[PDB]
Amino acid sequence: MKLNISYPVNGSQKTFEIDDEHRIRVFFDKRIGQEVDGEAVGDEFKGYVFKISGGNDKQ
Amino acid sequence: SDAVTIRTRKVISNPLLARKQFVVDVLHPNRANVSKDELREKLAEVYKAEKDAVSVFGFRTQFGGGKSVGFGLVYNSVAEAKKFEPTYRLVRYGLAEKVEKASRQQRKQKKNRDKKIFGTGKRLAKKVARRNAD
Amino acid sequence: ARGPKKHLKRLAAPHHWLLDKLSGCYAPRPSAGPHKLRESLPLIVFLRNRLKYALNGREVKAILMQRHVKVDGKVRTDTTYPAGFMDVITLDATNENFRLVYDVKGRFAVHRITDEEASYKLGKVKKVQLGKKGVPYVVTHDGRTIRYPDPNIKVNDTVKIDLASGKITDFIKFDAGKLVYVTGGRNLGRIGTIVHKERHDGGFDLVHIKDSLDNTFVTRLNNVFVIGEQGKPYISLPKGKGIKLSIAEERDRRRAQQGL
RNA sequence: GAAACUGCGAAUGGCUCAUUAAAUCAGUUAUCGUUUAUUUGAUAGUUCCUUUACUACAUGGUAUAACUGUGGUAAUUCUAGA
RNA sequence: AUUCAUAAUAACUUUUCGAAUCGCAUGGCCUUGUGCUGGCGAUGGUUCAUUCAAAUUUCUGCCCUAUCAACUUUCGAUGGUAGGAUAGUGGCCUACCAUGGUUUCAACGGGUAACGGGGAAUAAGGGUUCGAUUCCGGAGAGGGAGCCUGAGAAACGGCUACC
Repeated sequence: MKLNISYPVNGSQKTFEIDDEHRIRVFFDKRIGQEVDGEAVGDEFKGYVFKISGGNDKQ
Repeated sequence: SDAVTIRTRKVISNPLLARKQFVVDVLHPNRANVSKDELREKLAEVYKAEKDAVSVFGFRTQFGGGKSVGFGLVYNSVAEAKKFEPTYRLVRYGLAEKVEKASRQQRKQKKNRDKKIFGTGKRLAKKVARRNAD
Repeated sequence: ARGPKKHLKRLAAPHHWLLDKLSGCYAPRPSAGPHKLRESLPLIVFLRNRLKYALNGREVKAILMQRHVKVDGKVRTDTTYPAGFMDVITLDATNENFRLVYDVKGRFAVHRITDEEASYKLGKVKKVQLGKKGVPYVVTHDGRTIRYPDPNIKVNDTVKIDLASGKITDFIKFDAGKLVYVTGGRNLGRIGTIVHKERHDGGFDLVHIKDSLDNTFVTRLNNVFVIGEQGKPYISLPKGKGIKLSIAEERDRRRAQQGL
């Protein structure tokens, strides 16, 4: 699953591939603008506050 | 032997285009016709011009030969003649060279391909590069 | 047709332009302006077909956009600007002035004039009304609006415009016994004097006009323009002085010139 | 001087004659029954956030293309986020 | 010929407009300021007028057919009043009311291998036949309908839906 992630106070952006769909469910059933918790998102995302901003489906 | 004997008729001075315009009738018995370059150099000494401010075109030969009727322009200077002459006539006289250009269909197809691109196209060039790379 | 038309086909242009049939499909369509398009002469038609100063449209445009030509004191770089009846066009180079008036055959003749009379023009009063703030104004035939007119000025009167400052100089009343000029119909180009005007309530007042050679005709009020008094006009007239010589009369004179 | 915003144009032109028989159209009228970009000529000294905001007129601020960079889809003059 | 143009009084208003725009040359003056005053453009803008138009509109004039004689009107047909809608008049639409309107001087219906006209062919005269087609007017953009933008489109080298 691709993750186009941006840090905008310094204008940086990068893509992740976060597999193991049994833990991606923090994003599931969540709309644009809602807040997820990065603790379950990954081990390196300790204390990050990710806001949903968009995305592209298959096709 | 030749007896080109150029005659000039219907001369108006037109300083609006800063030129003189006239019909030119050539009597060339025992000859096919007279070249436009020869007309230009003849009218050059007729009007004390520089031979590049003189332009001629038209020049229909009458039936049976011996006489031809055409059009002539004598401008006041070379650059001023350059500003008002058509590009094809300037190329005809060598004062200008024809520009390099593809055919009209080629230009139209290029423009239609240009319509299908928004922006410069460098963004999409690198995006399609990184996609078709795998 | 979903909006206004922008092209004028050849054979649908007014016949007095004398455009030749075979040179193309289109005539210069006059733009919107001071005169109705049926009663206008495009500057391109005047400068190319009348004066032969230009050979084609591109040279017409090159003349116009360099401001060598000015109409009513203004440049008008537009190729098809609708010049019209009695308008004075100044071409400062060559020091030439023209008044655009029809010859007696119903087509605009090239009328050479001096500078002093190139300085002014005449306007036929088309309307008299009270504007905003109760200010009267007159409307001329060329769409000019002149505020504060003389109260004696009425409809179908004539005014003289200074043409450098569009201000009223003097007027002429529409009355019996005064030289007029027919500006439409088959009497276009005729010059004569009012005999009498017939009323005909409900439309199209008629006027009876007598020529210099005592030739009498009648015409609609809409097409009658006052230019001055008998034998003293405010406009120089072109060759012929609006007489309408008959066919055999033109024949014997034209042989007098050429065929002897 | 590419790209893009703004403005204008894209309702012209060209093609065709399917429909259509008081319809279209023609000549002749009317608008004292209306809309009218454009051209042209005129035309606007009167404005205290649309009053305790006399807290700039020597001149207000916000928000976006193009662009930079990270991307999706086989594919469209598709476009997402920063 | 106007309850016209105007002009006045009283108020009203998701308060419209009444220049925060640009190029070139940049002079003249007094008050030792980078002060005052400066041209010619350009674009824009409210009403009026003009112009290019559009919309509606008066009268008169269309081929064949009765093996089409009655048609229209409950579902607007004809007219009235009021309102709504429109740029505006108007059954354009709505409510109420009246029973009207067309027709053997051919209504209505049917057919057209009918777009209309300027015109074309032939023709002593009178006529007959043709006119999809170089100009003018109309209509359409596979068939219908709807609509955004815009001064102007029910647009199709615009969009939306159905077939």
